[PDB]
Amino acid sequence: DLPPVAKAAQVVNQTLQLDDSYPDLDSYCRPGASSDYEMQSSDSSWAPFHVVRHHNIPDKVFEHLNAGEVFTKLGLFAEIGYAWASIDSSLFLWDYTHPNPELIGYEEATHTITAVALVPPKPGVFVKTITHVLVVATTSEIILLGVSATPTPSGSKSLTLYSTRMSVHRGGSDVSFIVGTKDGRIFLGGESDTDIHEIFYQQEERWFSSRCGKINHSHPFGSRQQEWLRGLYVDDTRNLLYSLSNRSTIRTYHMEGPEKLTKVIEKDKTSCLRDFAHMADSSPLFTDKTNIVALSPIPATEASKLHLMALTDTGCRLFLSATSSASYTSLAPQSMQLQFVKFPPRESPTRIRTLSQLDKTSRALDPSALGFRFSPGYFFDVVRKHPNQDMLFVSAPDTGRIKVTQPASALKYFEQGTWIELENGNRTIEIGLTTAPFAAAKQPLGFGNELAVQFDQVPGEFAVLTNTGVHIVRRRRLVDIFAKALGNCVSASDDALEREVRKFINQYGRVETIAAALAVACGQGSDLMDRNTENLARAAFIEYGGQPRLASVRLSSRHDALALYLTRLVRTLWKAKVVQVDISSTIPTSKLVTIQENVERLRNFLEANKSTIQGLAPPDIANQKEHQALHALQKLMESISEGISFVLMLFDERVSDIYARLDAVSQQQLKDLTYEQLFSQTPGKELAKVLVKAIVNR
Amino acid sequence: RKAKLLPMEEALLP
Repeated sequence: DLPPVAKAAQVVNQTLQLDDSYPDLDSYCRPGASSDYEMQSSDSSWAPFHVVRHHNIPDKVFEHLNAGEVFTKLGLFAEIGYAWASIDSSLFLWDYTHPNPELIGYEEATHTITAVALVPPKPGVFVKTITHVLVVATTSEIILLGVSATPTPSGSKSLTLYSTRMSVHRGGSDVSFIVGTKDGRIFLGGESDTDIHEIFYQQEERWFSSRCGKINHSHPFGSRQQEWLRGLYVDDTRNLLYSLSNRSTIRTYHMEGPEKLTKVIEKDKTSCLRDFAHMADSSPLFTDKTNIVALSPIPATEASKLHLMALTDTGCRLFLSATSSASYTSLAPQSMQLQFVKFPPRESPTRIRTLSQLDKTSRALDPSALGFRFSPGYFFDVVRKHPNQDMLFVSAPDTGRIKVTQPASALKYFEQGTWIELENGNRTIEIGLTTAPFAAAKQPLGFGNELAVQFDQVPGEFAVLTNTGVHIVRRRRLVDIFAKALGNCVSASDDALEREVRKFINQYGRVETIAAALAVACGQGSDLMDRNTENLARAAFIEYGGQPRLASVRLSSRHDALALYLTRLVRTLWKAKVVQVDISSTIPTSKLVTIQENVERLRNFLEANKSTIQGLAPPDIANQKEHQALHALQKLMESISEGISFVLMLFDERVSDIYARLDAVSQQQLKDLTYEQLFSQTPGKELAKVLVKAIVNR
Repeated sequence: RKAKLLPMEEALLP
């Protein structure tokens, strides 16, 4: 009744939903606490992160820095691969990915530079080629410069600066923190007070208004005690702005309009401590003596309730929710509460490899000087136990264990962690993301599924700026770990592989492990011996793939692995519309090519092992449906490749011309045609037969 | 080398 490709498409749809059901952050960080870690040596194949390269500071910057009379400062523009150094009233930018960079000097400023930042531009203000705005704050004024960071053949942005005539006198309040919103709004704060200012600017000059203005959103008056800021933090997904003070007070501001900023929550350390005392597990790691050293916003795409992470100097990660009083009039929250605490790990870093209650007393992250969190939870902590050498603790969610955990009430914040040592003299200054922000889905459920996006977006990379250079740290995927582990099994027994494979099964489950073997066998991870590793991966896919059984049948883990891998290769395509009407393609052509290559390499792998892989060759009811299921998947693969080739052929011509000379029903059918329908449904095949028949006649 | 600052005329439209 139902043909092969339609049967296989059913498996894809159900697999997509399974990946998009990956637990949301609120679900495994429920009210309570956790100390769950599996620590890995930094030199281990199971390390969750590792250093890939380093970039020294140019010698000319050292000449200027040691020529500093009063004040110097370093910072990162990780979004574009640039770093900067300010010396008194002079500023120098450079591309740290370049082996011998030239210094972009800017010395117009008259007074000491106190802060520098790279923010998005205000729309409809600048020429489209202006990609960013450079904000330069001195003790006398703030200066805006246009920036064009266009990519080069080498892979590092070319940076050119534009004057703007946009500037405003600073005033009496120091500026040490500058942050920008998605829409180009510029907010300022510093070490004089807790006030937050905003810089406005517009293209047109008016007789009653200048091109650039500044206002204090805090409207202070009367008696005020000493207190200033340690940082500013933006969350565009909620239109919120957070400030952290030197007294560890957390203030939340809501952008109720394009020019408004309203303080809506103020939560001091006492309030946090009161929440903490009402929790089941209190700890001497968080007291009135403890300082909060950093905040990190959590976007609404990642979690509904948990808005914010706060890091203590003892290494505790405080996760705070925020809630509005009502459900309708963005809606501003009015309350903030400490809900969940992740306590520090216990293992300390060691030169030599060392050998179930809540651990709420570890000092391993004491003192924590700097801290950063990146979605879906990558955590960097600069531990400064000694005044000369920083130690870097880096951890990630145990995505494999979180995905397999059952039932939902057993979910905990499992983590994989490691210690990265920086050499003597390296003082960490800043850590920034160099790749695109992580997102496996558009809502909390499914958002954190690292496994699903292993082959759709490169692994996250992070630039660690120190006083001596920039270190690149890269997140490692399951396939990276699996390939590395197998690389160590090349010179060992039949039982050596089985032992290493069992480690993966116990953490990730059998299907995910066999899917990783299939991926490695198909060359995934090789963008980083390699024939033997891929042959070992093939051996693991065959030997440990399981078999089909009567419970309606339960197909082998080998089959589910093939369906899982294939689904993840096309997840960006399946439910997407083929075209966007001047008609164009929803998916960029370059992305369609790589997807097709991946599908074809998978097909090539199955053909070259049609005789050795169980189920491919024809074979009692169990092995029968195993053969039918595997056959249907392979028919979907060739249909996927044909479908992609058809779309590429289509846009090589002039589709808008073809679309014009077309009937309405066929325009409408093409309007809402998805890749799924093209791959696995008759109306999609019949429509493709129309479009080709129109191209051939002209 | 002091960075060449191209003019405002190019920068902002229209």
